[PDB]
Amino acid sequence: RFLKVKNWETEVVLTDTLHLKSTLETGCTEYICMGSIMHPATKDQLFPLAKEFIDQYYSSIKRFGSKAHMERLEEVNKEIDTTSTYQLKDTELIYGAKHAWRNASRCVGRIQWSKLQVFDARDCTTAHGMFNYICNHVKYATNKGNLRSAITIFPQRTDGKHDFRVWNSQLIRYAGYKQPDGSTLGDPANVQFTEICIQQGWKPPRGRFDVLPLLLQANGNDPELFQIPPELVLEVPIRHPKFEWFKDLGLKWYGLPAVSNMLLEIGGLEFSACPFSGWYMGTEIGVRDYCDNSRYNILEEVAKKMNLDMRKTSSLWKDQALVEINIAVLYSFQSDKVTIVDHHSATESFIKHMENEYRCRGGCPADWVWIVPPMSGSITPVFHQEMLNYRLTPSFEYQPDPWNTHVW
Amino acid sequence: CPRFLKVKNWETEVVLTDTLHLKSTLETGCTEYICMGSIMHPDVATKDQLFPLAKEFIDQYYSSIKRFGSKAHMERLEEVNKEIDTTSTYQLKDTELIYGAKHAWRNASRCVGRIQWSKLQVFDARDCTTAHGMFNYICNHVKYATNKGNLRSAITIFPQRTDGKHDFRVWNSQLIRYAGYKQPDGSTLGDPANVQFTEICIQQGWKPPRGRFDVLPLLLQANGNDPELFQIPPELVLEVPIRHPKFEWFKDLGLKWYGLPAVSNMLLEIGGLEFSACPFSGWYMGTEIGVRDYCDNSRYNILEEVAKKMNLDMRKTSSLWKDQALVEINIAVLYSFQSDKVTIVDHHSATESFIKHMENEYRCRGGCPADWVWIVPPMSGSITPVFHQEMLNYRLTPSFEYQPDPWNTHVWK
Ligand code: HEM
Ligand code: HEM
Ligand SMILES: COc1ccncc1CCCNCc1ccc2ccc(N)nc2c1
Ligand SMILES: COc1ccncc1CCCNCc1ccc2ccc(N)nc2c1
Ligand SMILES: C[C@H](O)[C@H](O)[C@H]1CNc2nc(N)[nH]c(=O)c2N1
Ligand SMILES: C[C@H](O)[C@H](O)[C@H]1CNc2nc(N)[nH]c(=O)c2N1
Ligand SMILES: [Zn+2]
Repeated sequence: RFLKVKNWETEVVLTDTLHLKSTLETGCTEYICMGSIMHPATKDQLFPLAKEFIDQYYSSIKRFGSKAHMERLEEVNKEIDTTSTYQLKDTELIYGAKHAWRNASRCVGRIQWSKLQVFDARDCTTAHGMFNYICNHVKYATNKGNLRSAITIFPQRTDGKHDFRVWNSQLIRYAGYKQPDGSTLGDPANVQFTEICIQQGWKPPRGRFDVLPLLLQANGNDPELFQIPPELVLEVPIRHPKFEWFKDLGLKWYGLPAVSNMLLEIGGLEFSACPFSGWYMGTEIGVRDYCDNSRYNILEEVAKKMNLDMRKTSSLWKDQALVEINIAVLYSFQSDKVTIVDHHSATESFIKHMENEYRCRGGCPADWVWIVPPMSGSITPVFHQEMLNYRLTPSFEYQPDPWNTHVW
Repeated sequence: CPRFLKVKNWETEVVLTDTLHLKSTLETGCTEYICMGSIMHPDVATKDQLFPLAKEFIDQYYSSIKRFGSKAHMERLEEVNKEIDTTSTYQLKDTELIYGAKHAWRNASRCVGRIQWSKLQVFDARDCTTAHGMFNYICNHVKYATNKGNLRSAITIFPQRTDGKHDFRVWNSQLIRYAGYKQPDGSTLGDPANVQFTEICIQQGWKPPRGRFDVLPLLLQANGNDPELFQIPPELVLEVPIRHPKFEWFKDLGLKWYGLPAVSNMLLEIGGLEFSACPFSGWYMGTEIGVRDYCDNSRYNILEEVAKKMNLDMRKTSSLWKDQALVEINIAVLYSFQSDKVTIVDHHSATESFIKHMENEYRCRGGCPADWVWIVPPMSGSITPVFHQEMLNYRLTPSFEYQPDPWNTHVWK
């Protein structure tokens, strides 16, 4: 059936047909919704998946059923026979990567989906090679502050025993350290990964914002450590435009968000190493990175410097401090001419994107739980936008952390 | 379905196990291939439909009072079954009605206030026959629930549906709301959410003061008859003028709100019986007023005005002038209620209490259905514990349900 979604503020109603294409499960059933749950080959499985993908690719370039299309299916089928897998054409690799992003229901940044620089790293064979490809990625994507969306794609999975993996969750992240008094220095999210780097020979500076080394695994071998050249790591000192004391908090962050632990699936093929990057929405840093209790957890300090009454929750001291921190982050990046988008601008763009997708594509899968910003929700247009969530392929998928699988 | 579903809290790493979802009775809207978790909404029962619905409820009632399989249980079952046979409906005992109403609340996945579910004053209005009588029952409800500012949660239950041509209905969406008036020039005076209903009231004979905060009259339908208008005694309507503890100018905005949120357009379903008029009330979470009522663009929409008074830079969105004024407004709301000693809860306290509630429900009940999209407050989401809490949503009965607006279905006499 055609499904409709209403915006309760504008009363705009869109009609979804695209969902009829999905075949992957969402996790919900007729009786239980799991919308807030974080996460709910063989030759024989391989061909239909390949065919599906080739089909939509030749459909997208308006040459469905053409001679190129027929030969490609023929070529692919044959290749799956003789090798138990197949290799994507470059055009297919790029199409697939862009579409994985386009289909990412949790991403509010998808208006940019077709502007993705795709780096083909499928000829890589070693961790040193991965490091080279990653440096080039970081240098290209950072672009002196004028950030550019990019993805680097390493060889696909074969037997599962020879995976390429970036062990880092992002290319650039800060270390976190367990202190004898039980507190945590730096980013608590990374304490485990940090310990692993230390154990593998990394010499930690033991500061609050130590850029972690890269830990890179090629062809199933043990991972190897590398230091990203610092001149490639763009960082922003956080200051406030009114509170001159804010710089005294000693806060900073990195300009390039570059998620490195996801799995890219295209036409049945699995790319276990596909670091991709765009640019930040301010709340990612200002709200989550800085203010989550399990992260840098800075609210109380900021509230102190702001001299707020912190004896009662109903003074909303937390909320006030939250806004000021997010003002600072936006201001700091903007002042340093580093690309960043505020949650108001981003959500507007997403709404416009949704309309585009409904018009040109018949829908847009979207995860309201993720799309709505972690502050000021209902004063952003997405809060009021009904969304339908469903899984389309190619896609980005989660995968286990490599240190729970790897044998040394 | 799997017997054990786990939910995780990503902040505390606490894992809970749900078994109560097995008792799910109705559809979510979701399927295995699509999730409708952000969709707002995703003639009478025959005898054979009614039988299993009633037994399900009666069993559940007698199980709750630890008399399952007892002589009184079996007898009650037999009496109900016989009553359905001879009349094609049945009447709930007072005990069952009370248990049912409390459980409809306990089961309301969208409600963050459910720690309170067992403290609910139930008013049995099933003897009501006229709209004047409905007015009497509603006044008594308002006065009891208001309690001079020390608010008490309550529900008043009017007669259940029979053939569908004799429904009792409160046409108001809440017992106390402010009128909205569309102007010839396209502007709106008062609350834009209430323009349609206000128009209906005026058509029915109501004379509008045409102010910004005019309490609407009650429009009350008994036994399927045309609805009738009544004015709530103003002394029964407790209100709070909004002021700010720092900004002396905030009072000059002339904002106020009423103390008692009392939703009156929902349907209560118990054991397959339908109570189409069942107004209930609790107390406010500050954000309901300060974020939604005041700052929704399609509501009072005051952000710009507050921002101007705050001398904020409003040329760029990235100044976060909106976020800044939004906090100040919510501070003002909480401060004004606490100052006038009218019960209210901030989103921090409410969400923390709900997490404790949910954990206790998981331990004593085997689950707690929760709608994350609704449970997470409309501001400062991630700095509340509910944002980090995985939830399972499903529909248990007894329950509160939406129903169509009465002016769309009413057969005018
Ligand atoms: C270009 C600017 C972009 C912006 C502003 C943006 C914004 C966001 C934000 C705020 C999230 C929520 C993540 C979180 O809260 O932790 C997200 C999720 C996501 N984004 Fe985007 N994004 C951008 C580009 C990209 C690109 C280039 C890709 C891949 C090619 C991508 C793929 C994804 C995926 C797969 C998720 C879901 C993450 C998960 O499930 O953990 N995004 N995006
Ligand atoms: C006692 C204090 C209470 C608090 C603080 C509270 C809080 C809330 C809030 C903030 C919402 C979201 C509503 C919205 O954003 O529009 C809600 C929804 C809801 N509440 Fe509660 N509530 C309380 C009492 C009650 C009572 C007494 C009942 C019924 C007996 C109830 C049943 C419901 C239902 C059925 C919804 C869903 C609303 C809808 O879908 O339109 N609540 N509650
Ligand atoms: C409940 O949430 C979690 C639980 C466990 N692990 C991780 C998570 C959140 C996962 C974080 N995903 C983080 C991400 C991914 C892609 C992005 C693309 C662009 C951008 N600016 N930011 C992104 C940020
Ligand atoms: C998408 O949202 C809508 C769209 C159309 N109509 C109505 C709505 C929202 C429905 C309003 N629900 C409003 C409500 C219900 C029960 C409550 C109980 C206690 C309390 N403090 N507040 C409540 C507030
Ligand atoms: C439990 C819940 O699903 C979890 O906290 C989600 C909620 N929504 C989110 N939304 C975004 N953008 N990022 C997140 O990490 C999360 N976390
Ligand atoms: C489209 C979306 O489902 C809709 O705006 C919902 C979102 N969550 C909500 N949550 C609460 N508490 N109240 C609401 O009215 C809504 N509206
Ligand atoms: Zn769902």
